[PDB]
Amino acid sequence: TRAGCLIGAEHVNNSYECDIPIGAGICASYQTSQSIIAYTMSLGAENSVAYSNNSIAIPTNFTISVTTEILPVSMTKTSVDCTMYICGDSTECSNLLLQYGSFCTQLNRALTGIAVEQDKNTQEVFAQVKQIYKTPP
Amino acid sequence: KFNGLTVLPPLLTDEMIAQYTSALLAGTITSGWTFGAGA
Amino acid sequence: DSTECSNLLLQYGSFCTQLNRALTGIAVEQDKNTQEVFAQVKQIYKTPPIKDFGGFNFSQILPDPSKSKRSFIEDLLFNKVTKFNGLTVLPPLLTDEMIAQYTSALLAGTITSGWTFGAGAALQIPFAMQMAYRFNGIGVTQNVLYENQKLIANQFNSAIGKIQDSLSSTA
Amino acid sequence: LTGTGVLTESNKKFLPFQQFGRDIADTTDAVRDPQTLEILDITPCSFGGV
Amino acid sequence: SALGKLQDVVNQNAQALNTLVKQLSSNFGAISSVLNDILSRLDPPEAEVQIDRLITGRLQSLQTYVTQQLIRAAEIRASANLAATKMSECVLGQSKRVDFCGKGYHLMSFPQSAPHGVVFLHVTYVPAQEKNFTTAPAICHDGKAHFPREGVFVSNGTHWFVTQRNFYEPQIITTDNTFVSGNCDVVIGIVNNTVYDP
Amino acid sequence: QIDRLITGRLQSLQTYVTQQLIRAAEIRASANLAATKMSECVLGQSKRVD
Ligand SMILES: *[C@@H]1O[C@H](CO)[C@@H](O)[C@H](O)[C@H]1NC(C)=O
Repeated sequence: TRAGCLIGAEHVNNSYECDIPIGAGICASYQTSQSIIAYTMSLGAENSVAYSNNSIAIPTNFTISVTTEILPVSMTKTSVDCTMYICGDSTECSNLLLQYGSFCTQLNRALTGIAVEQDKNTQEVFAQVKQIYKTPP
Repeated sequence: KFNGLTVLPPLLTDEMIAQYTSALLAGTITSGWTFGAGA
Repeated sequence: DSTECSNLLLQYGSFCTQLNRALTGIAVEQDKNTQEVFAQVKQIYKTPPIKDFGGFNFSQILPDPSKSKRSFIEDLLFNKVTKFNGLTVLPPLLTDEMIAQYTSALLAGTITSGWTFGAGAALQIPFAMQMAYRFNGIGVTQNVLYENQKLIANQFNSAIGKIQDSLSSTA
Repeated sequence: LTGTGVLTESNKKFLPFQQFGRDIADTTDAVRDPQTLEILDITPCSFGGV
Repeated sequence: SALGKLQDVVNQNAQALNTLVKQLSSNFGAISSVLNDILSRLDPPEAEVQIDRLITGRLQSLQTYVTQQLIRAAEIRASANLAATKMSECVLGQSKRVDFCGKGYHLMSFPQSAPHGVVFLHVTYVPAQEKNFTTAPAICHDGKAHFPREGVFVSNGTHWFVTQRNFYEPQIITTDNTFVSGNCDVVIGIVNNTVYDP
Repeated sequence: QIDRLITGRLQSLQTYVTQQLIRAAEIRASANLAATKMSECVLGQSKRVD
């Protein structure tokens, strides 16, 4: 292929929707006794709209679809003890580490910044209503 | 979780989140959009 | 190619796995980006052979079969833009011909069906009337267009020509 | 093996020859008492912010 | 497999934590990955070197972890701003931004909570089944042109009607559905007909 | 000597990978913007000024 050396798959002349992407337009799929085929994916059923200069198409009926959309809003608030992480309960290590300065403290400050930004995120997304309404019985 | 690896709890608990979303849904159902512009 | 070096490096842990995983995340997100930008049309529409568009001339942007089935301005753009150590460069999943097919589909849809082809099934409608709707959307009654159709055609054509010149001349 | 913890009588069932127990992140969590064969847990004694 | 986004966030954080922990069991070029063990085996002069190596290694791993977390938190904040915008413009009101609130004309939406994230139900309206009518931009009645007020002129080959753009519902062409202008001369493709008058 | 060379090359590699992470975040921002602009500006007519 134009991607590499494919080993173990038949080469079809057809073209179907891409099931497993490979690269450079090649897609492989498990089909009919069956085996693995590698084709050049097709982009969809071509279609020629019956255009003219005086013909218009108007709908007559309608459908009420209901789609879904999922969004992430917040990570998990993690904190990391500087000392107990690197050399938990080893005085020699603490006294050696003191020579590197404020690096660990800096990292702690960063992780607290993140841990507060999370609650700000959730607060901003949900708490947009002033009162707490209630449906009628 | 054993080496200073603490996992703090979230300030808003799932019950309060559910209450928030029930409020928005009841508002939209009974009042349209007007509840986002005022009363 | 140094076994001693590899065996020494093994003492540092999973750094290789970490870096490889990061770069693989990036390498897949790229194709996800291109997929999300272009692959928004369900079918692959096609313009009719005749070109009765109230007097407008789209030959400068519609494809021509005489090549890389790209268009003129796509050509101007593609021309105005000009290993031993694991440095592999993966190939992009969508090749330029398929990108060109996507954009030709969107363009033919916009020309022959207005916005309706983005809300469901494409419904054809004469271009002059489509521009009438587009006008009436910005608070200018239709009769202005219907009375000034040829002048608007000439202005649009001349503007397309100026775009060709600007791109072909400065880069 | 060494280490600091709070040893408590467990209910895990080792094999007759096993000695340790480990977690998904490969940390010791249960030790068989080499004198009286009772399997103890290991809980790292409490720390935390103020 | 619809909740891949949230499941992915959880998995990413779990793997980051597990890599951070398993970095504790590496030697970084020292003798043994345990501190107390070297503290017993070696005297302070050499315990200093072994320690210093372990400290350099663990500190580098920790900085790498914190940078990964900073970047991923910036991305999550981007997605959170997007969710806030979508709830404020798509629930608390009806929007006219195409495909911003689900494929089709937008009617309303309802939110639903979910562990670390939100889930919208975009209620949309989709036109269904069409007919090939014959049209014309305007009509001549008395030499003067007649354009439709809010609609479009269709014709089933036999008669003419004015109908709204999105739902075939033909109406007789009164002098109220339309408004007059100019004459027959200038518009292209006009058709003779009779506009009734109430 | 090796250990020195390894430390150096590893640090350089991490620096490169961090540069790439940041630049890819920026390009993904611009790609989301392009997707929004195509969906609202081609597939329909917009009224958002400029
Ligand atoms: C539409 O095209 C046909 C093709 O010959 C032509 O006869 C007719 O006059 C055209 N109609 C308009 C309104 O331009």
